[PDB]
Amino acid sequence: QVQLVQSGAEVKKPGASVKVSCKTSGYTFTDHYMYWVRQAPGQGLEWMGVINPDAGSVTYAQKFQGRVTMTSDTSTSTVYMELSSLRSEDTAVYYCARDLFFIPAANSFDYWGQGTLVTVSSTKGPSVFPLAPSSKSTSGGTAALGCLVKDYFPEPVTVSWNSGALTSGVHTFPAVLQSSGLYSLSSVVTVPSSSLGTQTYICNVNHKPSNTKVDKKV
Amino acid sequence: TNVYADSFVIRGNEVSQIAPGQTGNIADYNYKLPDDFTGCVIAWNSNKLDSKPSGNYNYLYRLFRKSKLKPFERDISTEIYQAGNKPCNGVAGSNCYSPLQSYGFRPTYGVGHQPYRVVVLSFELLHAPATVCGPKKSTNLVKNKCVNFNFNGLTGTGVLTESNKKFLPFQQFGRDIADTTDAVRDPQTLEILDITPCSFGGVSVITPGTNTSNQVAVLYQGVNCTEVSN
Amino acid sequence: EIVLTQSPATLSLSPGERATLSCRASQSVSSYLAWYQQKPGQAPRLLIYDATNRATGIPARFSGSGSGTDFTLTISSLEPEDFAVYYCQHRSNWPRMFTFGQGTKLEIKRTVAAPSVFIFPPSDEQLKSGTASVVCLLNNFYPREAKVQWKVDNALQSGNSQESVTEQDSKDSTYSLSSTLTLSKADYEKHKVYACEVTHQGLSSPVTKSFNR
Amino acid sequence: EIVLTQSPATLSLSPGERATLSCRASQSVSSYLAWYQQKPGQAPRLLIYDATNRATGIPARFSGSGSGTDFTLTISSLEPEDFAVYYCQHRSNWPRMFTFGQGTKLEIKRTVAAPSVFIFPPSDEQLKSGTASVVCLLNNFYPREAKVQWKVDNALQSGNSQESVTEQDSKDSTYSLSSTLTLSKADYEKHKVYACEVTHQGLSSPVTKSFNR
Amino acid sequence: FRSSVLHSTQDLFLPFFSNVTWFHAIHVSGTNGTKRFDNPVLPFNDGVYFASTEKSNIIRGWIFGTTLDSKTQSLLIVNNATNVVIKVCEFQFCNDPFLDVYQKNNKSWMESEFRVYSSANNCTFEYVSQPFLMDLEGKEGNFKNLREFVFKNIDGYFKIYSKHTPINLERDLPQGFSALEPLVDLPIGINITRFQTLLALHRSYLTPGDSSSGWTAGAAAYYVGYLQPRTFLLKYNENGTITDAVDCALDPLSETKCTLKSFTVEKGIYQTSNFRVQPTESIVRFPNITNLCPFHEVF
Repeated sequence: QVQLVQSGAEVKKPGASVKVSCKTSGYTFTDHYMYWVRQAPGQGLEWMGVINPDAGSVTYAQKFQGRVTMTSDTSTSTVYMELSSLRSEDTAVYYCARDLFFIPAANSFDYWGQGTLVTVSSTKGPSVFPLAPSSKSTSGGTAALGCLVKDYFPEPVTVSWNSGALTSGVHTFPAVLQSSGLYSLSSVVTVPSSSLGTQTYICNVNHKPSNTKVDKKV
Repeated sequence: TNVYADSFVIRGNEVSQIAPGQTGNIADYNYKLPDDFTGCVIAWNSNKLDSKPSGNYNYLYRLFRKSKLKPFERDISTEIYQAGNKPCNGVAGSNCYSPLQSYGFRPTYGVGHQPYRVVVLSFELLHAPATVCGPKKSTNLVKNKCVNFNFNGLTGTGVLTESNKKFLPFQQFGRDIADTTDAVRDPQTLEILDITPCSFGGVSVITPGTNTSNQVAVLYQGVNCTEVSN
Repeated sequence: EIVLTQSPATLSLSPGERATLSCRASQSVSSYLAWYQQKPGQAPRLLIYDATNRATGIPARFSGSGSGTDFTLTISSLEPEDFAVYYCQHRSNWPRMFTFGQGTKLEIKRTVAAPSVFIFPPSDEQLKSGTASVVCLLNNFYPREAKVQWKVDNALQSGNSQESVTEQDSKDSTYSLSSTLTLSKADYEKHKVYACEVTHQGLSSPVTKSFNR
Repeated sequence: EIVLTQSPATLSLSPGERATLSCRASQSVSSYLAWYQQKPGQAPRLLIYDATNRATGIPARFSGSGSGTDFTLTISSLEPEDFAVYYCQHRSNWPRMFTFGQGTKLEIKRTVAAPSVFIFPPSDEQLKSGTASVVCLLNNFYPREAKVQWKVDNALQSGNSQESVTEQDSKDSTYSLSSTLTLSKADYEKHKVYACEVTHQGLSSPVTKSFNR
Repeated sequence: FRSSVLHSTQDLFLPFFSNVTWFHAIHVSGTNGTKRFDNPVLPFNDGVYFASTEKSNIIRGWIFGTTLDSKTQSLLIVNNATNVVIKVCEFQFCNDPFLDVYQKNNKSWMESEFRVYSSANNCTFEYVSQPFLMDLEGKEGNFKNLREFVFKNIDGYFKIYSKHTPINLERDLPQGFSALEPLVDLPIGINITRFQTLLALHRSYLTPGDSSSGWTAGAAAYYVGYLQPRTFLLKYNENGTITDAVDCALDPLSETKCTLKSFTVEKGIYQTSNFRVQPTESIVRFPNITNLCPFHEVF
């Protein structure tokens, strides 16, 4: 089965170059063209661009027009993409898409990869802070308990309650980019007011890039 | 940047079937040209080379296919075609048909069944530099006339003529004791050509006096009466 | 380049009916058009290519048509796995300048529900560092259309509040919104009253929750 | 300059035995070395100069020796007035760049003593000023090696705790440690549980003292 | 092309009547006597004037380079029987002065026996030329060839010159003018500072040449001449070739021929240059010393 394997996460610094590969499989990498498209969080596909598996006959986009290079390699059947001088607006998820036609023609994109979260900012150690409601915040016989994590740029955290035992009513909000350049989100869970004080609720925060595990009790 | 040349021999009545936007029996289940084909349909008659007084078991048409073929698709498989509800895991039965058949091109057949060699020049129009060379083109050779010469970088003008001088086969240009190009070498024919300055001079108006008359005569100093009445 | 623009940009329908999303252009793209489908959490898939025929691995419910400068997708029956974002792309022959549009989100038409308004004071551990963040919770409501108002001592505040909206849940087709007003420790200790005003379509009157420090 | 580095940096012995503290270097300082002695509360005194002879006003118990790039002090018998910090200094001839090291503290070893864990809640008078200080007392224990953990509602605290360690007492040869958690007024009313975890070598299990507001 | 002109130019020419570093790296002895094979590493500056004399194969290789240990691009100009092996590939440079071995002229082995190949690495450019630079099969019988190679390095392209001239039986170095036309002008990017040569015996061994003009095993004629910037007045013949030249800086008569722009100077006095004495010493440590210290009464 034709499956395009790509890289995972990769961080860089403003004024550098990131090397992201996307290896092909299933089909012979000699007749099908490939395209490298960018998908921004909340936005859509922005730039086009094709790479020739046979020779270096490529065609970059009009927005970049020079600050991007797409090489070819027939040895391991793997493409490359090196964006130069990454700015604060290039942080997105890059994809590798194939085509239904052969070398001469090109209609659309059918076979896609998996994505590569390329972000440009310095990382920092996270910090967990609980969110407990006031005594007058009990409306409708229900209470919401949450935890506000901060000081973490990457967002791989899956905030589970009671080591995953509590899943009903759990809402994980997307991360919001603060003014300091660090993302932060909240994860609240709706529990009845009769369970307050009797059941222990602990929010589990795990950040793989920083290897930080903090168990915060509400 | 790179032109893909695809050659194939087809029947004599399907010369126009391989065209952008055409549903043919050999244009749908075979090499198909899409609606963006920016090449040509250059073809010729081959009733003398590919003709042979035999059964002609060398060419085929590849009609039996399960689905439509993509443009620029080359199917190398030789699996047995299955029409419907009749799987043939061994030999082809009554409902199963082989995807190949002899293309009999008899020499006695007229126009329509002759072997025609058709080659399409698929021009890949990817916006990319023209590999290694772009212009590099030469024209013909005009001599015995003051014209602008651009022989391998040398610019200027003059009357290009023929010189009886044998240059050594490593020297291209040619000068004199005045640092002036007086002889060049044709980069095409490898012959020795003499570049002479364009004919110029000075116009002198002979006037016998306006008080006497007004008829005047002009003198072109340094002209043989050939480069422009008595 | 041909600026592909989508007029509706929000197709809120019910599962089972038919959908018609339009993506018009300027140049003659009757034979130059592609349709994709990007689901949240994975890579976009090819829905309909060439705008005249059906793609591979696509069910019979997806039917595309159109010619000239006005195109639309004719879905037979909506399914829970069909709610995603669709795009449009033209294929120019000579100039390879393949552009896209903005995307149309396919929503689910549930019953009108009132947003559960909750307010949370800043925690002590956050005040230990000198920062204060008041969290206002908005869950179980329609797609995001209401705006959150922050009133501190009867004074409207703006620019220091951040909102986070989740995706549409597959269980009850509801949304979640959390407004976080980031303030300093001195500015928090200077003021006493902090209110969160919620004005939603499902609410007949603006619900304002406040607390005393 | 020659970075004078000391490997042990902590000479914990008993009064009466012999001591050997080393201070090595890189350049040939066999004849260029000085030894000092800094007592807490006064000025450092000259112990041994030139590293080959004895200084003036120095008892016979202090004996220095060494040559090449490895030097050490050979104390005959330790006395209660000898427990101090020693340093090393080389005397370069041409470049006047006299540097020093880090210092080695000489402490007494009495016995394995368990630290007395005590916790003090903030008084009501301090809460009126807007601040709250929770003091965790650690007295009668070995030289400072344990770290203090603050658990507020079973949540580990870090960065907001300050520790103060006294000098070695001349009466019982014990130390004292006080951890003061600086909090605010609103930071004490919301939270209820405040615990101080003490994990010391003399304790078989971490002793945690907590109180309810 | 110039015809019957007295042209003067400034370029890295070889000065007339100079000291050519001849290294007679011959290895031959009829009584099995111990002999040495010379192979000095000479510095390459402003060019070289490699001009050897062989019969079938004595010197085959003009490997240039600064430090041939691990940080120098190869410049092999080996011209064997198959083709030219000009290559600028960077690799582990060898220190062997001999290609394979001086003996073993049997044709049962490889045509060149590339034993200097230690390990190939990433290359930069290659040039395979069909016309070989050494064209001689020994069909004369007793006469050798006289080739000369002016290998100069410029900031742009690398120039190579060569010319074949009869070197029939003589007594001393051939005193005769010979113009050198360029053959290849391949680009170069490595700034070479030293030079090395290769010597080996080809597999095409002829009959035993007991005479002096026969077996040329112990007959190396490795010459080297350093170039320098100097003006040269060139006279072109009616066929476009150079018949003779002057040095313009060797003798006072040469400077008169150079200034008057003619190889024939008439009887008379001619002003050529201007004499000027250069300062020998240099006064420094400015005057007006300060006062003198009271060093007295102490001594």
